[PDB]
Amino acid sequence: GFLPHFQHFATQAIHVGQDPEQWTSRAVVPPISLSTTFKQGASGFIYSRLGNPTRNCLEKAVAALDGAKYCLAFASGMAATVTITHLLKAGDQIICMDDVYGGTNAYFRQVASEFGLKISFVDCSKIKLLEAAITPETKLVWIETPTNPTQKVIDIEGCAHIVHKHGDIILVVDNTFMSPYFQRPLALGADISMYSATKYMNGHSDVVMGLVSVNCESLHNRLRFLQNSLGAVPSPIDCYLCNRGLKTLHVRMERHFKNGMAVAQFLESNPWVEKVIYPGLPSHPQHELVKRQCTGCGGMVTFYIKGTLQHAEIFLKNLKLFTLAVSLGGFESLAELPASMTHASVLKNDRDVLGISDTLIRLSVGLEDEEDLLEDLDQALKAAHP
Amino acid sequence: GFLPHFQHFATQAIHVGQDPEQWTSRAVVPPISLSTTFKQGGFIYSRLGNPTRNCLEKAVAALDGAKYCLAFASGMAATVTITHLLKAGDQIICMDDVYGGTNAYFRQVASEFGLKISFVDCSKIKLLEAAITPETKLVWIETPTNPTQKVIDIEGCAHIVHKHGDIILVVDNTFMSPYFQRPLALGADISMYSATKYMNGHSDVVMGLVSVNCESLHNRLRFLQNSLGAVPSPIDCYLCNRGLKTLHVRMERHFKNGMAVAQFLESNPWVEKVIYPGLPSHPQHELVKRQCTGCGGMVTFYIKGTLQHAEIFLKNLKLFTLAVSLGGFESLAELPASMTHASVLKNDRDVLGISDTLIRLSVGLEDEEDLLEDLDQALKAAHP
Amino acid sequence: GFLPHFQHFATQAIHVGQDPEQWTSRAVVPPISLSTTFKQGASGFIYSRLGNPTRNCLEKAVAALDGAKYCLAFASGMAATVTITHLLKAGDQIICMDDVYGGTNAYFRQVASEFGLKISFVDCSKIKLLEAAITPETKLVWIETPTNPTQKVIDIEGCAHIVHKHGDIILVVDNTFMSPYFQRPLALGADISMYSATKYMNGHSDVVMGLVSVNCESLHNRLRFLQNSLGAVPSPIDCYLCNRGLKTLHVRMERHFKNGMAVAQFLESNPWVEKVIYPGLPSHPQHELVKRQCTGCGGMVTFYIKGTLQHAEIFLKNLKLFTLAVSLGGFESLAELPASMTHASVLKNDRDVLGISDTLIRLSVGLEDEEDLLEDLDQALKAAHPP
Amino acid sequence: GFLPHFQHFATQAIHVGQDPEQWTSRAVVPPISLSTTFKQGAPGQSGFIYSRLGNPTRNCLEKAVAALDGAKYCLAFASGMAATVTITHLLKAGDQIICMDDVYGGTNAYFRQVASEFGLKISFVDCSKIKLLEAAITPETKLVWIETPTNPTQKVIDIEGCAHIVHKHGDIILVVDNTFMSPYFQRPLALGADISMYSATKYMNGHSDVVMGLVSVNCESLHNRLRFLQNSLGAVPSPIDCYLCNRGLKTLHVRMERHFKNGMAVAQFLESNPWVEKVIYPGLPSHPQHELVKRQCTGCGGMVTFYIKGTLQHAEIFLKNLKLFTLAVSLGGFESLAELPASMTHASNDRDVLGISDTLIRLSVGLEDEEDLLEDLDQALKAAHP
Repeated sequence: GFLPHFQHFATQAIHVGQDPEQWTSRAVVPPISLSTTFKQGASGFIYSRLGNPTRNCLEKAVAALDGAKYCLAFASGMAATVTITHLLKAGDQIICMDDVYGGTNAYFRQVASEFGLKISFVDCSKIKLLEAAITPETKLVWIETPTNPTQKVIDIEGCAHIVHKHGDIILVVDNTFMSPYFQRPLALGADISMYSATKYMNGHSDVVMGLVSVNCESLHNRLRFLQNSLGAVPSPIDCYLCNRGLKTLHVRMERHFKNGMAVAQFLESNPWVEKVIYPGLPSHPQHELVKRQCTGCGGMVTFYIKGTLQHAEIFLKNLKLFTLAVSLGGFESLAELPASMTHASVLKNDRDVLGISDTLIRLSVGLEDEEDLLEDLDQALKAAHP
Repeated sequence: GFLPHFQHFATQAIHVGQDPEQWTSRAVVPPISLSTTFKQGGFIYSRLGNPTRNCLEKAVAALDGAKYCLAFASGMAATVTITHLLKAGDQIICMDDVYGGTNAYFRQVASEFGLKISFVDCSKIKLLEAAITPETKLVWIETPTNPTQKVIDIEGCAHIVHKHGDIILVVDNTFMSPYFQRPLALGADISMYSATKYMNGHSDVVMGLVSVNCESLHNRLRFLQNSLGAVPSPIDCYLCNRGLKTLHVRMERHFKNGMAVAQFLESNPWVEKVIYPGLPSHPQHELVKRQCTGCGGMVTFYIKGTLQHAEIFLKNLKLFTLAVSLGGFESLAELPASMTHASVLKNDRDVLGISDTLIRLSVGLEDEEDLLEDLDQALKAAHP
Repeated sequence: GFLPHFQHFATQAIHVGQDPEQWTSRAVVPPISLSTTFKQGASGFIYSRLGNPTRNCLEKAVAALDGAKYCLAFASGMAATVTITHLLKAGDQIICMDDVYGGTNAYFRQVASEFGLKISFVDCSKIKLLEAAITPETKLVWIETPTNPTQKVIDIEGCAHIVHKHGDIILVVDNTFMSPYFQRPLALGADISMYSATKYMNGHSDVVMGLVSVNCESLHNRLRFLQNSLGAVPSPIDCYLCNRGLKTLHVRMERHFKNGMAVAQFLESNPWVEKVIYPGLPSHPQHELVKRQCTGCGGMVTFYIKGTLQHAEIFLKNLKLFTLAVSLGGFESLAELPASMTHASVLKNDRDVLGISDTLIRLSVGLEDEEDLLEDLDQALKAAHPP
Repeated sequence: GFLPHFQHFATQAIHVGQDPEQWTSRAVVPPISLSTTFKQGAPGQSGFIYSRLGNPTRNCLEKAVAALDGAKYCLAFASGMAATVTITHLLKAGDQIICMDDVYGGTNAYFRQVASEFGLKISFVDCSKIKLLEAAITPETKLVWIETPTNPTQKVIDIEGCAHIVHKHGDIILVVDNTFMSPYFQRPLALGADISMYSATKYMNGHSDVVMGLVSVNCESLHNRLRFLQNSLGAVPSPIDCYLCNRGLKTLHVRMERHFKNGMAVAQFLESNPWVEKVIYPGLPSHPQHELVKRQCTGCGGMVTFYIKGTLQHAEIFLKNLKLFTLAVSLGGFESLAELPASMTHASNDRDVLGISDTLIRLSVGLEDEEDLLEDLDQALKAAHP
């Protein structure tokens, strides 16, 4: 019994921001407005970076999908993370989940720390290791559930409760892995629902984009100021392409759910898999939390292969359908070894504590036929452990 | 007697980065690679690097006489990335007349993170030496400035800044384009552009560009490009690279039309003053000819009268469009005190000269005849 | 109990033509090659119109989806039709299904007939009104099942059986309403599987394109010659966008089927609806033939409203989710009155024979929430027929 | 003394069809409208029906091109070829077509191998020599197709003279393929032609990234028929291509002026080169119709044709030593292209009834530096006869 699916999601995803009354042509699809400037002083558009129709339409839609009042689009998820951090000042403290996306973790420790920001990496899954790390100078808590790539799950409503009792602290949930179709962090008390739209949101492996949804007025005004002032904004063509991808987010995420579950169950009953981590599986440590907190699950399946890296690498090389590549969340199935690839930027003593061993494989389960996905995992595991 | 034109500019703009042998199809125009990811067994992730963006960066670097070039989601984004080169405790010296957003970012955002910001008239070369501090690591100048178009001796300024310590000198070369000015050849460390303006030139791309020669400076900037992620879309990269192929022939037409407009306006009885680098009446005109191969289409002038006459003039224009931004093929007109520089403080505006009658024009590529008559009829309307 | 779903459809739609090894970057998604020309004499590309990477990738993938060896992309579904007709010559005869897309009807009747082509409109569901409409001059049989908009269904294998006994005649099936996820005319004996990719194929209401899939080697060579010779070619960017929509065709069509079924069922038990025409409903005259010929059904639901033209307009003007507009097959629900809009080009006495009356309404059911779609239809019918 | 330049070309190329009042946003650049269909029957609604029938971005482009041709109407097409095919759909079974002896290979092939199979009689006539034409004109002639200058021997046809002759025989259409000159240098309609047709793929777009055709017209009935055939045959261009092509028009005037400047220098350098037998270029006085060119044109494009001395093996080793000129098909871009038509454009024994010998080389002179282009030609000819 997961959370019941969010009402009107498919309808809002297809229609919010797409009202044909906005355009003199009454086009059913909003036009791509490339114009950098607009004629004045003879609607309310001045300069593309400060706001432009195609981006605004996508922002109105993504907000609705999050159940938020406002949304801001960015040139990437990374740029969305950097813009949020600019909400602070020198002397403030940032608490970050210990297992996050490599670049998020790389940004905080190598860049944000150089500008008077203190950053502490804390296992926020564990209840009051978090409150032990909170001080009166904490201003931002950055959690990511499920985590990348070990997919630890955080009680958002509980973690929000811990966070909001210490004055003004912004809780951010990086919702990249689940999409708002499966999880609505703002409904669970978080202050900011943030996405790398590069993944599931656009869903078509052809747009680098970030998204930031928010309810609080002042938080929005400050974020909105920073969107114009820092200029890390997306192309209107990319905004159009992402809005296009959104129109199928509901049917894609449900197919990701069905294929991901099938893959996860196959891996768990397989004689050559040590362990499977999938929030939809009962064997997941927080599976009951997931069902209370989500309406389903994406196609991110993480597992440990038996043996050493020699077997992990023969497995990847023998895949004929999964593509050995970085990134996730598209229609095509991707496989990757985080020790060498996506989390190679995190140093190894932090790899051993989070669990990113050399046998940890991350799968992005795509929209191909479940038959073909299992058979290629079958054949490729038999070649690795023959 | 301007500087001689940069050799091979047209040939490099059209061919650098555009080699057909990069692609299996041997296409003469580089394809637009939208793919975010790449199959592994030298591209990893689109934000990290992708063909279409790399071809544009290679081509821009050639136009700047640079070894390296980085592309960004906007001019503003490029500035933010450049400022991320520093650390808490550093000091920044900025031109007192700078693009409003540059002004706003330094004064309202960067100062929040342990960076000291000082606004200094770098046109006067001795106020810069007084401002330079052992904690100064970045000097951000714009020449010509926006919108009063003060001109700075780039080479002389570079001598001052580089004589002691590790200090980066950045020249925002938006108003000129690398076809008319090469800050790196004059001693700047970074040649930066809002490509949204002249570089792309077609009023349909938001983009920034950063060109550099120092290899250690490039390694830090490249790290920040990937780490901060203010990256441009590959399709925008394509369109900008498409715009570049006509930069030489547009900038030449921008020069001819801008000089025509500037000369007309100065002999017009309803105009109190004209500021155009190509005019001998410009305070630094001889410096410009020593520093530049020509001039762009940016003409600013003061209309006679009050804010009322400035408005009547702007509302009677029929070819110039009342709009923000600059550097397109379309002629644009704007009142900076109400529009692009309302973010700048009022008593900073009246010391800068940005009064109620200061008008900035972005002369486009329309027929010179039509542009001159549009200005004539509109000035007559403002002063019946 | 429909035909079992075609095997490997999703896998082929996502991967065929999309092999990273084609590109020096090994990009997972093929780049968009705009270049009109290519460097020679240092690649089998000369000039964009004869062929180009982005278009070729799309043609290879569509062919896989059609179970075909070849495919040809065109600037529009209309342009595909025009190109196919150029296969003929002066003196030949064309047999066209009597209920077709308005533009197909008008091109044969107003344009092709002026160039030595004879056009006969025939009910090919009646398997001879077809047989001696065939003459020794018959070179092309053009059918479209289900028809637009009365959605009559033709036995393709049976029709193909008749057509290929009389020598060298080409049977074309406009498979727009079904897409290759639900129906494979080539597997059923047609010579050509033709599409208005503008509809379900692309599915995102932002691309005008036609597709032509074929097996016969000589037939392909003549079509490939004409694609280059007539130049009705699609833009590489449109080729890219259509290939992008193809990646979700299977999940899209499945939701179209479930929503379209629900809309059709709601309408049939509704007291203000005279008659529903939906191939998935047991009430359709060829419902059983459909389940033997197809793996499912699209979102096109046609019905008759009780009353007169006034009620049809009141209903249409009161829809708040369905958009009163032309075309079909996208993610958004559409509604339209063929007599006044899409089939106003076919003559008025030919619409009363086909049943295209002033009360006939055609729905293109999209991918919104079923609940919201049924309540829009409910509310809009009550407005036309209040208590 | 060329024709004086057309009077508002640059202004109209930039503003005609670009009016920001068309859009709710007052964007100064027209949005790209992809939408295939448009909402109908709203309160107070008369607009757009279906993208193929017409759409904003295409309409803005057609308005702009028409202004550049001095025409009342323009129609855009998927390709120059599609424009040709659409134009001949104006006829019927039994009509006759007169076509220039030397035309583009595709135009030539379409009439012989396709249009003739549908009750259309095709006669190829040297229309430069005044009176093989009315010797060819019958009461069944309905369309005369000329192309001046020709591809690639660049014969020049008196358009006004040829139009005067043709219009003496009642109902008969004169069509001029204005690809090589562009409306910047030659206006067929002001010279008496009925249709001005382009392969916009070439100079119009001028960026080698768009395949497109254009036909501009003044006569009401000719336009109405042509407009019907546009929607009926559906050989329409993408709105994105329509956008890109209109974007390209904005620099057409400064591009063609640099093409003229570089083409002239290239033609003059080649003619006084010891390894060049003959140069054909309408700008040079040595051209047979140079005086006619100045009477009907405002200048000249960058197409330079010449014969190299020796024959084949020496003709192509010149092409292999070009390192700025690219060996490739097509023309009219910012790029410099070189090509041998006997093997490439007209490899499809009319080789020397046309004069298209084995030693004929066609150059498309780009917008690179004149210095580099001549040095590339000099070096490649020094390598030609070392």
